[PDB]
Amino acid sequence: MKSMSEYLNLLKEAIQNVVDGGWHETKRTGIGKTFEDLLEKEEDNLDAPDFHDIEIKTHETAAKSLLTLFTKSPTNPRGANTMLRNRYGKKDEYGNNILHQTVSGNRKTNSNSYNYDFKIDIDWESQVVRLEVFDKQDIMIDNSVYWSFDSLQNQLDKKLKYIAVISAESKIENEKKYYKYNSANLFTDLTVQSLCRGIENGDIKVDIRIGAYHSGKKKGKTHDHGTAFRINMEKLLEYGEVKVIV
Ligand SMILES: [Cl-]
Ligand SMILES: [Cl-]
Repeated sequence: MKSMSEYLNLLKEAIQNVVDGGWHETKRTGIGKTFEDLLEKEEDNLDAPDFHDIEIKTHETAAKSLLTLFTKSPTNPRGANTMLRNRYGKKDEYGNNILHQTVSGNRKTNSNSYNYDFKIDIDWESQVVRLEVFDKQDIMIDNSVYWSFDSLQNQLDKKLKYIAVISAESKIENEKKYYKYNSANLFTDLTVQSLCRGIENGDIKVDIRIGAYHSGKKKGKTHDHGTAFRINMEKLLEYGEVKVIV
């Protein structure tokens, strides 16, 4: 009756074998990198495809880490990032407008470096995530800029990777160092609904970083690698689908 992802079956097996393998010798970041080494050895033992691009951190290191889930420019309007920088941004060294601001869904921003404040609001009925813009007199002057839920879903589908948050014991025996892994929390999915709840809760941030080229034929024009959707790595265990392997 039961079915599951073939790849996930192998990855879980590999992680289960590392955890159940007791003390592992290492030449030591040490806890995570040793885990990465052992996982690499499981590819051969399982004749599995590569378990590459899985980020490995301890709970301790995860708590200090900020993960970018993906980058993505607004769905609407066309040329939104150019409007935002020119209208609401500030002049840089070179006389070109830029907008660099972290925005959340629980509070408005309050930066003294810009003449506008920002908040994310989830328009659940229209299935869009809106950027609200306020002037310093608390007037909400614009909520036209948005990301569709489908666009965000597509980013998640294309860009999400597995992550394992782990812990271990260590010891020294006969001048040699060993780690023994307690467990692994394997993050496997994040839904658009959970993403949007996380923005509302103040746990997921939207990092707008819209620059301008200073020279060349593109001088003065928008330089933007995409608005980044970011979350503390421990915090991701609140929102994601997570398998505990012990
Ligand atoms: Cl070993
Ligand atoms: Cl066990």
